[PDB]
Amino acid sequence: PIVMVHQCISPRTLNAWVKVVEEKAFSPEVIPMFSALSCGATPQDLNTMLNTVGGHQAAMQMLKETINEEAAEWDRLHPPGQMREPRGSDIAGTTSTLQEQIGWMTHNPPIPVGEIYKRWIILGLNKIVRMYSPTSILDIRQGPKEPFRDYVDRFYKTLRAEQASQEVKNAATETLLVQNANPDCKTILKALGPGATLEEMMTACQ
Amino acid sequence: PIVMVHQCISPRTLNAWVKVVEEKAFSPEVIPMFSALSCGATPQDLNTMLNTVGGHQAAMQMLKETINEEAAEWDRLHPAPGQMREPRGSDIAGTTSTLQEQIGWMTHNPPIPVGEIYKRWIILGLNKIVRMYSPTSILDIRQGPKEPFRDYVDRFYKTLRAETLLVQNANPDCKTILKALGPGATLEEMMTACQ
Amino acid sequence: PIVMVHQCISPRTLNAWVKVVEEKAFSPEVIPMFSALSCGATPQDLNTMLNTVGGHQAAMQMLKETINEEAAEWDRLHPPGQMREPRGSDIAGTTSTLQEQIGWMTHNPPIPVGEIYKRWIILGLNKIVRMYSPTSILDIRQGPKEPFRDYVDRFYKTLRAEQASQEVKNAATETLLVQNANPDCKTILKALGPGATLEEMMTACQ
Amino acid sequence: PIVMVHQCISPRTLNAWVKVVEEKAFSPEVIPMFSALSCGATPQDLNTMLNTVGGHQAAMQMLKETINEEAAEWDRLHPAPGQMREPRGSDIAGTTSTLQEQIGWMTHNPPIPVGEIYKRWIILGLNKIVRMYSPTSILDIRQGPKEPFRDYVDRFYKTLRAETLLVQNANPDCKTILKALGPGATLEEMMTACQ
Amino acid sequence: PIVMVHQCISPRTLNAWVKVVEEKAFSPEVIPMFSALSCGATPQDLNTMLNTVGGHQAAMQMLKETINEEAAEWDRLHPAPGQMREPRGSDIAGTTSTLQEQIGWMTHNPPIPVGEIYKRWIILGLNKIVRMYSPTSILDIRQGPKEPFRDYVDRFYKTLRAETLLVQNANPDCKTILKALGPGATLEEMMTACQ
Amino acid sequence: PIVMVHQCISPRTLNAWVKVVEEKAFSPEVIPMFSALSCGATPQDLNTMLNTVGGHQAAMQMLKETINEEAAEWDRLHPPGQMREPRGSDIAGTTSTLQEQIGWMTHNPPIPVGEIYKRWIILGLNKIVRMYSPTSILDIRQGPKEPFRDYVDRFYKTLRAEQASQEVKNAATETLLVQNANPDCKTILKALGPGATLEEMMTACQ
Ligand SMILES: CC(C)(C#Cc1ccc(-c2ccc(Cl)c3c(NS(C)(=O)=O)nn(CC(F)(F)F)c23)c([C@H](Cc2cc(F)cc(F)c2)NC(=O)Cn2nc(C(F)(F)F)c3c2C(F)(F)[C@@H]2C[C@H]32)n1)S(C)(=O)=O
Ligand SMILES: CC(C)(C#Cc1ccc(-c2ccc(Cl)c3c(NS(C)(=O)=O)nn(CC(F)(F)F)c23)c([C@H](Cc2cc(F)cc(F)c2)NC(=O)Cn2nc(C(F)(F)F)c3c2C(F)(F)[C@@H]2C[C@H]32)n1)S(C)(=O)=O
Ligand SMILES: CC(C)(C#Cc1ccc(-c2ccc(Cl)c3c(NS(C)(=O)=O)nn(CC(F)(F)F)c23)c([C@H](Cc2cc(F)cc(F)c2)NC(=O)Cn2nc(C(F)(F)F)c3c2C(F)(F)[C@@H]2C[C@H]32)n1)S(C)(=O)=O
Ligand SMILES: CC(C)(C#Cc1ccc(-c2ccc(Cl)c3c(NS(C)(=O)=O)nn(CC(F)(F)F)c23)c([C@H](Cc2cc(F)cc(F)c2)NC(=O)Cn2nc(C(F)(F)F)c3c2C(F)(F)[C@@H]2C[C@H]32)n1)S(C)(=O)=O
Ligand SMILES: CC(C)(C#Cc1ccc(-c2ccc(Cl)c3c(NS(C)(=O)=O)nn(CC(F)(F)F)c23)c([C@H](Cc2cc(F)cc(F)c2)NC(=O)Cn2nc(C(F)(F)F)c3c2C(F)(F)[C@@H]2C[C@H]32)n1)S(C)(=O)=O
Ligand SMILES: CC(C)(C#Cc1ccc(-c2ccc(Cl)c3c(NS(C)(=O)=O)nn(CC(F)(F)F)c23)c([C@H](Cc2cc(F)cc(F)c2)NC(=O)Cn2nc(C(F)(F)F)c3c2C(F)(F)[C@@H]2C[C@H]32)n1)S(C)(=O)=O
Repeated sequence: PIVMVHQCISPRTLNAWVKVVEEKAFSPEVIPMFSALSCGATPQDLNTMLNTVGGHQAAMQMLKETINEEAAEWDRLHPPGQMREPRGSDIAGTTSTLQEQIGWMTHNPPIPVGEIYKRWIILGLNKIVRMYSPTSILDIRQGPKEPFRDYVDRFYKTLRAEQASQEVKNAATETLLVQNANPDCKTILKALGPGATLEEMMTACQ
Repeated sequence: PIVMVHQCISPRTLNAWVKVVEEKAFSPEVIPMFSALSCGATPQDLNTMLNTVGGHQAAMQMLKETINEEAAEWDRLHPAPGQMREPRGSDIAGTTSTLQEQIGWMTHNPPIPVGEIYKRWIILGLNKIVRMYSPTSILDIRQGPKEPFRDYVDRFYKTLRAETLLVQNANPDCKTILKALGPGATLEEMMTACQ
Repeated sequence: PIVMVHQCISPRTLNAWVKVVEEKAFSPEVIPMFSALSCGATPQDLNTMLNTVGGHQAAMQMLKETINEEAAEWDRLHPPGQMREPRGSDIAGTTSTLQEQIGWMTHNPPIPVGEIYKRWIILGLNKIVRMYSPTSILDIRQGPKEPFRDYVDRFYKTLRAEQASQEVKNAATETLLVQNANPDCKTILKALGPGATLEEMMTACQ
Repeated sequence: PIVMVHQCISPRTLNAWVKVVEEKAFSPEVIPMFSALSCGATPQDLNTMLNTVGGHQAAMQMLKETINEEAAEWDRLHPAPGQMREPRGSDIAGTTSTLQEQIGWMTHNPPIPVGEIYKRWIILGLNKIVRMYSPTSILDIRQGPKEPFRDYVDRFYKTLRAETLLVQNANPDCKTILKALGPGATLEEMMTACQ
Repeated sequence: PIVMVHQCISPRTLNAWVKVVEEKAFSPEVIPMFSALSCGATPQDLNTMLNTVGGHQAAMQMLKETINEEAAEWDRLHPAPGQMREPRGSDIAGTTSTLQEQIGWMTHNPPIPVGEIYKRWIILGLNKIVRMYSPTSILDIRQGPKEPFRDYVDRFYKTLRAETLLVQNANPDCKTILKALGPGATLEEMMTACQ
Repeated sequence: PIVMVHQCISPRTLNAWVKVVEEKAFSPEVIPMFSALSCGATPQDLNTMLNTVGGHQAAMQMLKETINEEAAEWDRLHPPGQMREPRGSDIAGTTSTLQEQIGWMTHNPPIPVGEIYKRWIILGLNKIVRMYSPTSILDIRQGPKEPFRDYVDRFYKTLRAEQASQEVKNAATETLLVQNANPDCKTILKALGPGATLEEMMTACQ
């Protein structure tokens, strides 16, 4: 990473990333973990992290195709001894050296190729998280003997993995959460009506 | 975090927070653990920690609604090129502010401590979650007839933690001993007397 | 902690304290562990450590009442832009900010509120260690088939948890150790008489 | 390593490399792990890491023979008191050079990066080892009749990693779905279609 | 410890010492572990490490009595506002000295190294404990008739560690081989001969 | 160690050495582990590391006799307020203080007593690795149903533990490897003839 001087990847940062994917796969928390463990990363560090992912090579190829899509858009938007202009392949670290990546990231002003690449990767990880969610939000309904908290847990766990704006996800919640509570809770919830906080809803259905 | 220069979140700090929620859920010790592990945190760091919470998404939405309540109050109380702008509640929560803006606010002279402000909102929300997930009222904590007094007091204050009654809820044999001490006994004296 | 500048609690120091209490409860070694892990701690750090204690809330309330006792004694002894005088509640961190605690601890000369509070806590932990010792020293007697070393181990393990001066504890040893050895060892021990070292006693009864 | 001053190898860096070979042998992720854990390494550090590999001594001799091939090519391309001498291939590999000579080359103005050069030779050898120890050809990766498409693609690119065909090797039901998409489908579209 | 400025004891240094006593008790390797983990330690640090020893309180009282013996000898050999006072044995052991006094002695020009002095007393006591807890005399270590020579030598020097005889205590078949070598054989020659 | 100022042994370096010997004993990888974990070590650090070795006291006495041999050779070759000349016992740290060892190692120019001692120890460890190898190279022969890679693994594992020059070990390989392959592979190997790489041999016998 760049901390401005270049620094070696630490073994613990690398191991922390491998362990996250091993234990959580592509649960939504992989994205905050990747962003935090990739703080300051060069494109070379980013490629190291992705290359250490064990298995899940279908998702990694999907990630690659997302990167190629974003690099093509970068090239569309941005066609001796001096700083080169980075193309998409440079940002992805396929056609650029570490020395060039350091030069871009530490220049005044910088071309933050590490942050640009990280954005493309996170977009790819968002797609993977959506693709690998085992549930769809229309199928989350409160069981007749499921505590309301357990149902809300399942609801937002599913909604968390979908790829959409926060405002879009909130519309889905207003459309489905109370409506798919079980009969006894749904009537209590509708009696409270809109504007009830989730805290108030959970107290009323406990 | 900011320690003023910005530093990356530490991998151990990150893992420590995930592990605490994994192992203890929302027992009351999650609050001091969060406060200690979020020392110096930016709003981006704070959203990172909260986003790494596995499961418990009902609690996390409740936390989100507490943050929005506090952000709305911030906006009620606090409604140029190259100059520093005034943070809204959404800026403090990190939904409409960049990391550079957060660093700028947090390191300014004088600082707008958006990380500390957001952390206060989060801890208020965590307090609500700890209360919500406590399974028992203090009224229902009563010493069993064969329960050692120390175990009963352990359950009592563990329950109070998440929220004269100690004497009233003791079992008949110990209540008689405790009443004979007279009011004003220390807990150590009560525990010695009913040992 | 203060190391003079303030520094964040480290996750490992915090975890080390939680693990000590988890594994040892209120064995006497909790006190050296707490003192070492709380080196440089502010009252806020000290409250963080105590608040992370899992369970044992009876002891924690007893600790609280010891702190309130000491703070009341501090207040009895010690009734723009300048340094405030700390009351007992300030030292315990209930009515003081971290900024004020840093100010006291780094002042020239300092009001060492962290060390003062730590003293009150350790006094409280000493009480808890005494209260939670499962044995009393009068009940430690060498079995007819217990090796002398095992008996001495049990004797000093019990004496270690009692709350008393070192000179008082040494008086109890002179009163009880040889006297409560089993018949065969007690005669050998008395034959050596006083002034024998524990090394010499253990050789003579092995 | 050199970070320019020479530093001792870290015990965690050392253990991390031993553990990776212990747990994953020569799966393809050994290459990025070696490259990351050998950041800044001298040839002495690199020989230390390789000498700590437990077992797999056939692979290690193959690595040795790759290094000698590259060293011979270096000598083909690049054949005074107190002055700095020109490194041979054996000097870059650390068989005939001292640590002080390696430090001198690596820190000179301009530097002869013997650590980076040796690391390139080693990674070329590790690439050969990864290929040799892959048990399967991509031609033999075909979707089972009850195999979910995602599991098949997982095996496919895991196999390719160590080395239109994806469509041809899919099972009849999915191949029909994939052909109906027309050429040019993204992998995400193929995976959605055969989900 | 002092590294000169005073530093807090490290949590890992602390845990490393507790773990060593937990796992190996008072096998001889406890001595080098204590010496290494007490590098730079003040008398307060040294009392902290010793106070964290779990169990083994008979050994710890023996250690205490050794310290008092050495402290009495110190007082036999070495019997003003703002000035530095002369440390007694109790000051070196940390029973009558403050941390600031210990820091003052240890960092003075020239220093009174009370931490190193106390550490020598402690190691003398630990040596006594290692001897006391060794269960066997070297006279009772003899090679079994089916015991490989290497295992016997392992037991032999492990026993000597805690405290011609090697030849005399070997079994008849190996003793004959060793006598035929003649005196002056290295241990490697003896081990090769009786392999 | 010396990093030029003296520094305490780190607990993790020490634990890493103890764990290596615990898990690997005197497999050949003990030597690179010892050399890396002893980087910068004083003779006192080196004695600390060797003294923490659990068990294996026969090898440790053999190591001691190797050190005494090398120290005797050093003494043969190298018979107020100024720097003392180190004898072999000084280099081994038996008759020298840490202060003297620091003085030698940090002098201008240095007497690198830490590196000298480390050389003697590694020579001793080489002997121990050879002595404790459970196989001899003449006994490594490819089974009739052993994959060629498994046989080569066993061959070089055995050869790795022998104490000899690399050129000597390579002569043993040319003398024995193909010659002790099983009949079917040996004929394929001889058909390729000399100059075949091990990669080519392993492909031809797979
Ligand atoms: C080891 C080291 C020295 C290095 C490097 C290194 C250098 C560059 C690149 C790279 C980066 C971005 C793109 Cl977009 C492409 C590209 N896009 S392209 C031109 O259209 O094919 N190609 N490349 C290879 C390049 F540059 F060589 F051309 C890349 C990689 C990627 C990093 C990566 C890993 C990952 F998991 C997911 C990603 F999105 C990106 N790793 C690979 O690609 C390895 N891989 N191999 C194959 C296959 F076998 F099928 F072919 C497959 C992968 C895969 F990606 F995992 C995915 C399953 C398919 N690593 S290091 C620094 O890590 O120590
Ligand atoms: C990954 C990364 C790059 C980032 C970021 C990032 C950026 C901003 C915000 C955020 C912060 C504060 C508020 Cl108040 C809102 C808000 N309030 S609002 C406008 O009224 O909806 N919205 N946001 C999203 C924003 F900004 F996009 F709008 C936020 C988040 C939160 C952080 C957070 C996590 C948490 F657990 C509890 C919290 F209180 C806050 N995370 C999410 O919200 C994710 N999430 N998604 C849903 C879903 F919609 F599915 F139901 C749900 C959550 C949930 F919160 F967990 C809860 C279960 C419901 N993260 S990073 C820095 O972590 O690396
Ligand atoms: C989370 C965070 C932000 C903070 C803080 C924070 C701030 C202040 C204080 C505090 C400190 C000292 C005293 Cl004397 C009192 C006091 N004495 S009093 C006026 O006479 O009641 N009160 N306080 C609360 C105050 F200040 F709010 F008033 C305190 C605490 C204590 C710290 C503490 C924990 C502990 F284990 C043992 C201690 F001796 C002290 N924690 C609590 O008290 C929590 N607790 N709650 C209850 C109960 F539910 F029964 F009520 C019970 C406890 C308990 F102590 F554990 C014990 C079982 C009984 N923590 S942080 C920095 O940790 O991240
Ligand atoms: C311990 C320490 C102080 C050191 C050093 C040290 C110094 C130099 C070298 C070395 C480096 C490069 C080449 Cl190309 C040759 C070479 N090529 S050659 C002239 O044509 O034979 N020889 N050397 C030995 C040299 F220099 F002595 F000549 C080397 C090694 C290698 C490092 C290495 C390990 C590895 F796994 C794979 C590698 F590619 C390189 N280690 C060995 O070779 C050990 N080894 N032994 C044999 C045996 F002979 F038994 F079959 C075998 C190996 C083996 F390689 F593992 C492989 C299975 C065969 N280590 S340290 C710094 O680690 O602390
Ligand atoms: C907690 C903390 C704040 C502190 C401190 C603190 C301060 C001073 C001392 C101390 C040091 C040296 C000597 Cl010579 C004597 C002494 N010699 S004497 C006058 O002749 O009695 N006395 N002391 C106590 C003093 F100073 F108070 F007087 C000491 C101790 C010792 C440290 C120690 C532990 C150990 F294991 C072995 C040692 F050799 C020394 N610990 C104790 O003695 C505790 N202990 N208690 C008893 C009991 F009485 F129950 F039998 C027993 C012990 C025991 F030693 F373990 C042994 C089994 C017997 N610790 S901290 C810095 O650790 O955070
Ligand atoms: C604890 C501490 C403060 C210290 C120190 C300390 C100081 C010096 C020395 C030492 C160093 C080198 C030589 Cl050559 C001799 C020597 N050679 S000699 C004159 O011809 O006998 N003697 N010494 C002891 C000296 F100096 F005291 F004389 C040494 C040792 C050795 C270090 C060592 C350990 C090891 F494993 C292997 C080694 F090659 C060297 N440790 C011992 O020798 C302990 N030991 N004891 C016996 C026995 F019981 F049989 F006797 C046996 C050993 C043994 F070596 F393990 C081997 C099984 C036989 N340690 S510390 C810094 O570690 O914290």
